[PDB]
Amino acid sequence: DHSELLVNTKSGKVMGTRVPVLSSHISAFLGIPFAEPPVGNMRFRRPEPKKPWSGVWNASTYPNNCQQYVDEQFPGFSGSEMWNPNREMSEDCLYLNIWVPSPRPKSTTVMVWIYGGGFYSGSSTLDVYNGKYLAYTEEVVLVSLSYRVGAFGFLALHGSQEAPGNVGLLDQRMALQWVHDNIQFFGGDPKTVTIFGESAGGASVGMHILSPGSRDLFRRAILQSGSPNCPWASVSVAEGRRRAVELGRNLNCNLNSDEELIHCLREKKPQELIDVEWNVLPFDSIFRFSFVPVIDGEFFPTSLESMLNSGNFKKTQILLGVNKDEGSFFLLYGAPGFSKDSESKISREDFMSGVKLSVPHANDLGLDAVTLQYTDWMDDNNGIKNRDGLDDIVGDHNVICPLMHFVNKYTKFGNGTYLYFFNHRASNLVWPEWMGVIHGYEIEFVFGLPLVKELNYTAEEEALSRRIMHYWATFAKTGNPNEPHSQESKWPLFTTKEQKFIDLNTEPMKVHQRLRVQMCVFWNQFLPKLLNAT
Amino acid sequence: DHSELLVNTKSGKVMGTRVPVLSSHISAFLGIPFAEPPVGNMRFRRPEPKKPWSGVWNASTYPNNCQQYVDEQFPGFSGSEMWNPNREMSEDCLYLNIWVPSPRPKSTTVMVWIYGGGFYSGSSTLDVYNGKYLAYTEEVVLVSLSYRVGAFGFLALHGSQEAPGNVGLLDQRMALQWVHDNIQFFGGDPKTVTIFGESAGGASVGMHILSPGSRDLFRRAILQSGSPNCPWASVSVAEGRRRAVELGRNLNCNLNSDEELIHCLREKKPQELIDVEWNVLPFDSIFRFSFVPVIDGEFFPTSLESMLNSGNFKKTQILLGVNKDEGSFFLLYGAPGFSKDSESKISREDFMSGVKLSVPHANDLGLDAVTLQYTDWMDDNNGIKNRDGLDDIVGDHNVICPLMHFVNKYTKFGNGTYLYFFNHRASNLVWPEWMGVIHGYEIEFVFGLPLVKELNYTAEEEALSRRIMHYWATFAKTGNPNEPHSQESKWPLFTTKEQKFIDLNTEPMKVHQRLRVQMCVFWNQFLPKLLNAT
Ligand SMILES: *[C@@H]1O[C@H](CO)[C@@H](O[C@@H]2O[C@H](CO)[C@@H](O)[C@H](O)[C@H]2NC(C)=O)[C@H](O)[C@H]1NC(C)=O
Ligand SMILES: *[C@@H]1O[C@H](CO)[C@@H](O[C@@H]2O[C@H](CO)[C@@H](O)[C@H](O)[C@H]2NC(C)=O)[C@H](O)[C@H]1NC(C)=O
Ligand SMILES: *[C@@H]1O[C@H](CO)[C@@H](O[C@@H]2O[C@H](CO)[C@@H](O)[C@H](O)[C@H]2NC(C)=O)[C@H](O)[C@H]1NC(C)=O
Ligand SMILES: *[C@@H]1O[C@H](CO)[C@@H](O[C@@H]2O[C@H](CO)[C@@H](O)[C@H](O)[C@H]2NC(C)=O)[C@H](O)[C@H]1NC(C)=O
Ligand SMILES: *[C@@H]1O[C@H](CO)[C@@H](O)[C@H](O)[C@H]1NC(C)=O
Ligand SMILES: *[C@@H]1O[C@H](CO)[C@@H](O)[C@H](O)[C@H]1NC(C)=O
Repeated sequence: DHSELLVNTKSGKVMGTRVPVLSSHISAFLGIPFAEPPVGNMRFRRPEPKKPWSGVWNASTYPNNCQQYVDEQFPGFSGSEMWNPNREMSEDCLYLNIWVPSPRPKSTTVMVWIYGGGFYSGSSTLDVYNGKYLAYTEEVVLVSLSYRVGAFGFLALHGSQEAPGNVGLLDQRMALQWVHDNIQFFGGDPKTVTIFGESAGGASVGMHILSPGSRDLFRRAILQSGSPNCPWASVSVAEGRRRAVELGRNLNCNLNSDEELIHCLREKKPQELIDVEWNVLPFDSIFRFSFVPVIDGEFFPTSLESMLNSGNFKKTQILLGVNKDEGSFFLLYGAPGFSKDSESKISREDFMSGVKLSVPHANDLGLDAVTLQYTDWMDDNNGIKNRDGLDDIVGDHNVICPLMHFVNKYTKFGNGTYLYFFNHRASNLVWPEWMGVIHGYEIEFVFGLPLVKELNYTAEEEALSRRIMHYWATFAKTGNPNEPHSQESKWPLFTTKEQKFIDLNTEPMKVHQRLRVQMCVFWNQFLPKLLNAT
Repeated sequence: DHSELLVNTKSGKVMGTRVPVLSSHISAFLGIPFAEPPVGNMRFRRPEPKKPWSGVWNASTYPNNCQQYVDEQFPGFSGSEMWNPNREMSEDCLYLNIWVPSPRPKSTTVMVWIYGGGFYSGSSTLDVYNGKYLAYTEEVVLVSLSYRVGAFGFLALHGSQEAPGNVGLLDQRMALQWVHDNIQFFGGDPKTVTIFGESAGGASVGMHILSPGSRDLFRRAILQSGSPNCPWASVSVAEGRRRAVELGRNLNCNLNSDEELIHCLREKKPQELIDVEWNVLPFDSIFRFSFVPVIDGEFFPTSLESMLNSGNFKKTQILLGVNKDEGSFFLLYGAPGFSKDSESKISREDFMSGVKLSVPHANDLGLDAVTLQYTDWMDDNNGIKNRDGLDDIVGDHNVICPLMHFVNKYTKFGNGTYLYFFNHRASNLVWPEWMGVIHGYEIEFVFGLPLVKELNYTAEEEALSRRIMHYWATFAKTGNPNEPHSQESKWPLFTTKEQKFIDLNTEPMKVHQRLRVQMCVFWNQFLPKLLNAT
């Protein structure tokens, strides 16, 4: 006992590993367990704290990834595979990873990354999530947590103690509880913890901001291209229950009682559930996953919207934003006429089915309303305009406008909001041009991959990435992304009245106001009133 | 018998008068009667052909103007008074005026002007309608007709033979019948007659294009800032009847039967009806007149829309268009916050009541839909943007979009359509700047007033006016406003597929396509579907 890679925690001793980083080295503790393996009769159950172990836990290699659907649309294509599980998949997947500056800090800023993946996929071990560039460059202790996705993490039979719903959010919470209790031994300050995540991870961050049972475990938050109120991020208990039985219906399950259904589902091998999980969503849409958080009355006391209206949430500072072309990925994967290798010019016909796919809960009138809002009537048959119009529709409706709604509601009660719009397309992007500044592609800059030359980024991209990493880290440490007395351009606070935000790219910073207001007033105010009335 | 000012017609002989024009002279026959005086028991009745007279009818001075509301909002202001009656008003007002080139033509092009005035006002004798500049410059026989307006011309008790409705349209028709029968003696060609009018006059022209009983009396048509389908231009028989009894209710009338009501109304002096006529419209709106054409099953066989859809109308060539700021006059006179001498910056509050006033038949959802379509959300509190947005709303909804609807329907079955957008603001306009290119102000150029120097127009304005007068006259004569083999820029035909139109101003001609499509798809397609659904 006593060496830089050896850390003693309230759960037992762990042994890290030295890792190289930009010509220096840091410590890494990978695969530390924070919960009991959720296997056997534990499948679908709330997680349990990991029982302490004696001896030294070997924390030198990445853990297994949770059972999930694996994307095979482009076998060999790095653009899609960099998001697939890079470790063996297993239900025994509740571990976290920590990158620690060398020599070990005494009490420094802590950042906990929550991965995205639409609540049905995701891994903490992905190369784009490697925490070392950030820990090393910003001197922050970097944590990577994990959580059950799909049915494993979200099957919901409300009322049952065996499959209550939201267990994957509870998994995250448990990891946050562990960091709270032990990050000090790794030299991290448990009083200055910032949770950040992208897409479902950004939504998760917001759900922890809302949930009373989570608010006390962290200090501040960063949300990237995701909000807890996103339309794809949560369902009612009635709906969860319906999907859970439909899932049992696909696996030839006895459906007479929750106990019967649950018993059957715990019997199936993981892959059996994954093979049929896309058959349960009851309507056709851009998004085809069924298992997500439920508004249960516990993790979420009431509707997300009423909580937002009344200020029922953690008041603190937040930093959040979106990418310019949030919708392109979803279209590529779920809308007809979009392909990876063509320019995907869209027939006015494929355009109409595209909007239906995008606003599945709309009636005809609402479908017309969306169509009119996004159509250039002077040139309604332009295939590129139809393609980009659909890109905007999907991005606005599912990511950007829900986030602008969240930010405007939050700012009214919060203690400081910083908003960004990332619109720099990476020079080395392997995805087609028509996709633009793609959902997910700001992550590589948040994690500093552009500082690794072999990755072929440009010099200005390495500069953008350092500016970004420093904004994230300065904000996590102080609640402001700006250097006190620096002489760099200032990222202003987003306020209720001015609603300022900054672009995030390679050119001189520029401040703007009311990010996509024209479209978001339509999605957040008009369209809903239209559908409630009609 | 035999002299240039003496003309013998099937109704008797008439004696004209020589009139000076741009340093030359022409003949003018003013105040020729085409119907019996619609007085006494004839009030509200269909007109009767004028009984032939013996002797010579003195046609040297302007006739009386029909009984109408007189605008007194700006006593002394020439801008409003140039539209008021300039002759004594009288129920005995069914006369027409003819300007004839000297020496008398043998068989030349004839143009018949139908005045506008919202179906409650208007005179054929106005100085802006003086036919001499056009007759002289284009060698056309120019006719000016007249017709009863207000209750006198439109009180409608459908089913009654005493007050059937549309008598003012019948008045026009009778004048067209007279021109058809006698214009040859004045040297005009009855085979080449073009009816043209502005605002209610443009609507009238279109109603004659629709009405079977009128189609045979003319060859082609020009419509200026008015369409028969304008929302202010017609009512149902049920509604006409309701307004007629409400009118009787304001004059203490026995309301037990049509005969009783009608008897009472024929008893009142003209001014008694005019004094209370603005009290009958049942809702608050920008427009406050109640007496207009009725869809009666006779003059109009069926709904204007079904007639348009099925091609039930005269197939021929049409020339029509709008002014850029069709809505400013209506706002000045009927919306709060608009004044002749201020810039009329509009409070976001005065903006909301403005839209309600403008789309009186809309529910809340429809009111929101209009508001969203015209609001710049980046700068929603800009008083000039609110002022101009309202200008557009009123102009689009009441003049421009109804006309684009008419033109697109007509062109499908017609034999040639020419479309214009007049956007030149007269250099000498006496109305405030905020009003822009005002509804009604293209008339002075159609009638060639800019050729009279003392009127203080610029040299290019005299040029624009000659180009316009020549387009109107060439089109009336041939059905094409262009000179066969000229080398001037070509005004293209408006076709179903390309929808081309030209700007009409002092700069080199410019061709555009789909005049205000973005807004008109909203007013002609979306808003209606929205209100039918909700
Ligand atoms: C965030 O919260 C802090 C403290 O709750 C705010 O600072 C206080 O500001 C008020 C009025 O400006 C003063 O009366 C207090 O003395 C301040 N307290 C401290 C510790 O400075 C701060 O303004 C809030 N920031 C935002 C952006 O809402
Ligand atoms: C950085 O750019 C180089 C230059 O093209 C990439 O190298 C090519 O990679 C493909 C696939 O591995 C090979 O078929 C070619 O032979 C390589 N060409 C050269 C000139 O080396 C390299 O893959 C890029 N780096 C990364 C991490 O993508
Ligand atoms: C207007 O109508 C005329 C005649 O009804 C059209 O001219 C005819 O065009 C067709 C096909 O182009 C020919 O078969 C006939 O020989 C033509 N008749 C004459 C007298 O030329 C004319 O094309 C129509 N114009 C528009 C714009 O619809
Ligand atoms: C053309 O412009 C002249 C120049 O201002 C106008 O003349 C003025 O008219 C007002 C009202 O009649 C008088 O009070 C001024 O004394 C006139 N000034 C001059 C210098 O003559 C004239 O009215 C305009 N013509 C028309 C038809 O409006
Ligand atoms: C930890 O695991 C790695 C690889 O599995 C191995 O090389 C190393 O020796 C292990 N250390 C201990 C103390 O077991
Ligand atoms: C016609 O009327 C005008 C004015 O009313 C008069 O000067 C003229 O002499 C009249 N002519 C005849 C023949 O009555």
